[PDB]
Amino acid sequence: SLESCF
Amino acid sequence: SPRVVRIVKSESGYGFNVRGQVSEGGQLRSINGELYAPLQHVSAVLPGGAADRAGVRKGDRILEVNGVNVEGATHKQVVDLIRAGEKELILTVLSV
Repeated sequence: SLESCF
Repeated sequence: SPRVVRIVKSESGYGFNVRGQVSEGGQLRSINGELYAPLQHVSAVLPGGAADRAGVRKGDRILEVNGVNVEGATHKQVVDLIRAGEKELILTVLSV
């Protein structure tokens, strides 16, 4: 699984 | 119950993170007693940021991004949709 920032 | 949230970019951007699967589709998972294909979810919310102020909470599951269904979506599809708008984001989320 992957995490991204916004 | 799903709800729609509108978030306006601030200086700290939108102030939330999204975590989920790389691939498309996959095994169904029950969210609040309802079956869905895999859903990306909100993994962090910046306190005092735009998403926090708009009512987004950690653990929220993302059903739609800017009116586009992202049930079973790849992480990339959801990232690209969140960045589609220049300063506004509309999410359909399911809180847990």
